[PDB]
Amino acid sequence: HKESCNGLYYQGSCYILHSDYKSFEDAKANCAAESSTLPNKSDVLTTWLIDYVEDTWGSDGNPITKTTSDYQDSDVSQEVRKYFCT
Amino acid sequence: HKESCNGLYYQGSCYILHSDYKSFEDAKANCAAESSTLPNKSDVLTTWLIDYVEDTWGSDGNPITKTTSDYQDSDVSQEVRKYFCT
Amino acid sequence: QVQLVQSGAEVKKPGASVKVSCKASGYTFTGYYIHWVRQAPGQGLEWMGRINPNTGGTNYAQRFRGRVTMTRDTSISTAYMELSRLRSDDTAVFYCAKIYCRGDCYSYFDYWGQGTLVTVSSASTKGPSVFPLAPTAALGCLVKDYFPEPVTVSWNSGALTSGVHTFPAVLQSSGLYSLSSVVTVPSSSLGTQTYICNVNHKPSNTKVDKKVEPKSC
Amino acid sequence: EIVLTQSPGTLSLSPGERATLSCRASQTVSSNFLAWYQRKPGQAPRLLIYGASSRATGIPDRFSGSGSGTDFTLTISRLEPEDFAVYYCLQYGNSPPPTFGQGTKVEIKRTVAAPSVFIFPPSDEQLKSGTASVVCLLNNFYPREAKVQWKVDNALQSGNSQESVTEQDSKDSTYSLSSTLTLSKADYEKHKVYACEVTHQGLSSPVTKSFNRG
Repeated sequence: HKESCNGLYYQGSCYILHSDYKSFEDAKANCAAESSTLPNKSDVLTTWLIDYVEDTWGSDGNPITKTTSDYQDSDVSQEVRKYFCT
Repeated sequence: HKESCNGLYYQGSCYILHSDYKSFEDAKANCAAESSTLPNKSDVLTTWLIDYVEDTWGSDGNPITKTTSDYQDSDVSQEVRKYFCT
Repeated sequence: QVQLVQSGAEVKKPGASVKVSCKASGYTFTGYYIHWVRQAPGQGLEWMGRINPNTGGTNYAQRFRGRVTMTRDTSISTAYMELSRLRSDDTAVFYCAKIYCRGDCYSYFDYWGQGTLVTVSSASTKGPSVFPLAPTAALGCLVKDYFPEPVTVSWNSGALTSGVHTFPAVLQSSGLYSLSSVVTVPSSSLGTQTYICNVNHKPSNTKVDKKVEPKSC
Repeated sequence: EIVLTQSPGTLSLSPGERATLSCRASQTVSSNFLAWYQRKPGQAPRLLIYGASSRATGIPDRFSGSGSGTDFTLTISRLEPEDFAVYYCLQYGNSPPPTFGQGTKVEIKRTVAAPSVFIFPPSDEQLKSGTASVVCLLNNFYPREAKVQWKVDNALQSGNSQESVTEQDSKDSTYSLSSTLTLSKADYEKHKVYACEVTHQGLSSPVTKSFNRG
């Protein structure tokens, strides 16, 4: 069930990247239309997958970054990012 | 050798991403130091991997991009990119 | 008779410099200007410039002044049109012409020579992937993701010429060419005949013999 | 800098019928220095007319030229089978630059022919590579004007198709067209029915050729 994953395979979860840039809610809807979800930041913070999900949308609306958020993130809604669906 | 592949698995070859930006010669040296090579652009041109290998180094020296370069009349080729080793 | 020739079909990557030659015969080389006309696939005939085989002087049109250089020699009796720093849209055919008037002048083009197709693309030489189009009933072969032109597609080692349609190549966003070769045959022949497409890509030296069998299931 | 605009887009007349070609100049061509060239497909341009009235040596009598000022005409009395090619008009009076026309293709006139419509699902050999290409073929039709639209679950597809057309066939003087629908395999497995709709003069009603993923 791993070669059937045309993306990033981790433990049984397949992450498909979408090169097109969408907003957070749009990305949420896009993943939902494929029966998937935005990657959880916790599940990838300490893995090798982080280098692929950098500056990509997370489930919490805030993007996925190496360091924890720099404590002054005001508005994430008005911007587009790439995303993965899993 | 697929769950031991911490990267992109295609055709039997594992592509390891290096998020740090090196020149072409440096990326070649790192891939050689990992007993790997820079990805062949042809083996991934018509696959699903382009979305990961966008703007990354190829084995021929030219980077891997979806559309063909129109002008490239700059002749310093002094650029830093991400790269994969396989 | 008058003749003008050049080794054309020169696929070149952009940034490089293509040097088209033009050997002329049948008249006095030093008596007439040699003119160059380019035909882009989308655009029309566009005059580029002229050169005197007597003096070496060059007269270029705008959009080609300083990026194009014409030279010549009287010994080999040849005129050379050179384009440097090629770009994507310069893909065009470059004809050579001897003009009717003599000297510093302009007239109608007395004689023409064979064209010179120059494809300018960063895409590298790549063999095509051939996929069946299984089945009056029609069936075909899709050759995809190859470079450069041309691929020659025959059916059954050239044994089937009635009803064959080898469409002109199309350029995809990836820079790789695609082509579809189809053919219509009677339904009676579905069972007793195997259908072979022989696709040959000379620049990649790729020979594929693909069988388009009738659909199973 | 004169622009040489050729008014006929596609001259469509049967063999032997009178071919009339209009060539208009933006400014006056001095001394009526107009030339006519015929380029057969894959060949070099041939000299046919100079002085807007004088025939080149060895050129068939049926080729004629006339006009003055900013209006020049090319006339072919008996349209020979070889006379079906592209024709350009060139100016050399106000030179440099000697400017050319955009050219007109002279096609052949036959009766209306309906296109034989076929649809090809992508093969399993392609269904391994990560991409699906569905092909729609229109065979032996005339005129060339034909609308090919793709429906995936009856939804109109935009910007995912590429079309290719042949030149006139040597035998039945018809045209043949393909539309290639190229999507990622995920899209091909995201939907079920694939329909090709053809709109042509020879069809009283558009024909839809379809299949299901099975």
